[PDB]
Amino acid sequence: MKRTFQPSVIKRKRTHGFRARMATKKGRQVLARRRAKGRHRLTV
Amino acid sequence: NNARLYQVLRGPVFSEKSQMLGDSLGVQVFKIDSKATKLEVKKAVELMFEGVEVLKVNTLNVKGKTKRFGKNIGRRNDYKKAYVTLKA
Amino acid sequence: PIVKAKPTSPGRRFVEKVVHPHLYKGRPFAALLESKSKTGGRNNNGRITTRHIGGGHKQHYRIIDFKRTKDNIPATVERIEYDPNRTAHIALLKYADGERRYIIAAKKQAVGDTVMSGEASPIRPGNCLPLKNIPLGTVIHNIELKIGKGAQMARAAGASVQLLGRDGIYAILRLRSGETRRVHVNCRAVIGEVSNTENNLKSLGKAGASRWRGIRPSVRGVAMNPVDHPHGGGEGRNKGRHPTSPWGQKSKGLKTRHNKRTDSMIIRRAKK
RNA sequence: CGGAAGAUCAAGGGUUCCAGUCCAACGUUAAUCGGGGCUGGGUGAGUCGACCCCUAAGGCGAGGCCGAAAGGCGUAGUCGAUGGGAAAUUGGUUAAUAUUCCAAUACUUGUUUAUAGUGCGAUGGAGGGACGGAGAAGGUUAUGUCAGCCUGGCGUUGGUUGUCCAGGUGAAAGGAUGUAGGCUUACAGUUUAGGCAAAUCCGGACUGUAGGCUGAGAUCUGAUAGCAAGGAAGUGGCAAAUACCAUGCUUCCAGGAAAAGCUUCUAAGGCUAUAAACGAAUCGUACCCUAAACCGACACAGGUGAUCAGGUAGAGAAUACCAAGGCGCUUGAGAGAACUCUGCUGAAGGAACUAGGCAAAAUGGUACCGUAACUUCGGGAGAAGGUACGCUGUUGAUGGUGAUAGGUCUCCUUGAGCUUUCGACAGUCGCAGAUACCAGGCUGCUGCAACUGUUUAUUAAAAACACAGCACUCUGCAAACACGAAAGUGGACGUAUAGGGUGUGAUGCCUGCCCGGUGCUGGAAGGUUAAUU
Repeated sequence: MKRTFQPSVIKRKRTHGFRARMATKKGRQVLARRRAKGRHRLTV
Repeated sequence: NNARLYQVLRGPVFSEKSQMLGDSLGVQVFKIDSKATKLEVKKAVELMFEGVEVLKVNTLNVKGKTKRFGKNIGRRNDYKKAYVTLKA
Repeated sequence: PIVKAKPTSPGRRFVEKVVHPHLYKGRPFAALLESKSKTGGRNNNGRITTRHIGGGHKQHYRIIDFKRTKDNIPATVERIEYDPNRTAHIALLKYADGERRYIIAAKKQAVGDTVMSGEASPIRPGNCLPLKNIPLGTVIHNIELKIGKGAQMARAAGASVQLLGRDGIYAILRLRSGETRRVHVNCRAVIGEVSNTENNLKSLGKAGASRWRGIRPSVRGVAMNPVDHPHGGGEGRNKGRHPTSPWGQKSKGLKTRHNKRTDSMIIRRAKK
């Protein structure tokens, strides 16, 4: 049957990407948290 | 400038497609700089192989293959190659 | 007038359509047109603030000249058109200088006759006059409330207002709501009753016809659960409470009028 | 298998593509094989797509508004495709790319130079772009089929040099042309309460004078292309799309994007023809894509948008069998117990089964005849129920196309060949002719809900919800009401024939009594009554 993921690159980069994170104060806190944990993947 | 055309051509391509094209249509296949345009390839070839005139440049980017080694997953460089047709 | 559909289908058995053979069959005057996209009854917060709004046909906005300030330049009625944005018909006006406008078509307004705006204008359907140059007792529509703002009251299909009298700088009007009100005598009104008087005589016939107009279905409060509506709950059918809105506001007589600044402009209301 | 299990994409993936090599692990078995390991290779564009120009919803938003802070909103603008905007087709070629390479023949749009003429210029004005549902009659082509022609064949078994058999064989875009259709008065002059200024442009008002635009297709050219056995053919009939004419036409109401490119006009302050030479960057292009490569933990019976659409039957994109093409679904070998699953047949009986005809069996097509209660006059209804149906010969009528003649993409008459649709008569075979696949079971009484619809994704599809219709009530516009802290919004660029809330729920006949209680509405004489003082 139809499953939950249903990928789309435009939608992925527009809802989770680097610019979408950087465009809000809370997304920048997401990025700061990821950098402090040391993740090799910042954003989708 | 002239110090940019020296770095445009990175090396000839030695393969069966290359050899067939050189034998049949007299076209040269080069590995070129990843940021090089068709006009710079024209100028570079005509500059560095004196006495030849370029007819057409066809270029393409080819992605590098993901080749593992030991416990790692690496990948080869991307690169750009040009097909250069010459006035015979 | 009204025409009944033959009961060829159960969805056609109760269709009573308003039919006007004299309305323009062509397209509206494109210069007086604007794009207009649906809201779904959602505001700038994206929340539904007006329920039961959704879908329907695409429609352009026709720019209606509610103000009528091209005074003392006669206009001829080029055509009478259907307007998807309102219940009334709209008359395309062609002024002596060639400028075209849309106005609300009066009931007794046809193609070819000339309308006038200003103070020295005949008392004929379609003419726009300040309320002080309008004799008492004539039927008017498109009433201004502020001077120069444009017509606000009596604009729907079949609308009419009775000009009862004058008590100084105010004109006394009887509205279709049964409310006697005063309006500044320098405000304007248009002579005649608004066209399409058999609007409320029509019958949609089926649910799809209501959907075509952008009206989504309406779920009764007693058909819900108590977490949704004050009327929700109950084993079987039950009301249990005084009627209220989904926000707890009584719906059976409770008056909801706050405006203390406009209170002195209202003479009285009718009790039936 | 073949409206795919074939082919082209998009999305998504990312090398899975091709070759060589290897078989440990992976592959539900083995594997010499592989979408596995390893090593090489492979994606070529002015015309395809993106980028680019333009904008929709919706974002962000100099200033501005609002808000303890954080922030929220919003104007000018600036982004944002799923939409608008320039242009190529046939053939060949690789192991793997091809509208990209090669060949042939095209097209679009620029820069520079030169020759002439010469008022050019916009983010602004006006045009244009530019648009809905349904339906119908045509004209076509793609395509098919037969023929013609070319090349081979004389058949393991009666016959097969013929009215025989098989295979092959039809070049596009473009340029001319201007057809079937569709639309449609044209010009000149004067003047101007308009198009925010201006206008020679549009709009308006006056006066005389009397085929054009678009357009499928066919035709000509393109065109001595390419294509097999080793050097061949290559043009006629008929049928025919859901594609094209057609963004047409006709109708209807629920009344049908925007902006730019483009054509014109001017405002503040180069352009038009002729060519000649020279350009058209960058990014994608492999491969899967009804899937073993995407989403489902798997090489998972699920899901995944669009495009193409051969033959014989057939109404058909159903169905059956085939073509092109692609596959045999990654354990096999036996045996032929019980029992389980999936099917087929069944004496006599025929619902006795069971909670219940659940399941099964049965019906099933076309034409014609015939068809009850009741009804809102539409229906019910395909009610019910009957008859015919294959093939062969003869024969009547008839639609289309139209060679040949008689009187220039033309018209009129005759009409060969091909083809369509209805009959009649006579015969003939079988148990059976709608012979397979395919393909309504029907009826009587009664409860409920008017009906089409919607719903508990994953045990409930209903009598539940919705519904058109009805009523009550609120709401005079900065409306009531809703979101929000507010600014700002929706309601609505609506205006009481409107909008909100509530109940009820087509329609027919209708809807009695009670205002004590609790609400709601009106009133204020009296009693009580806050901060405050």
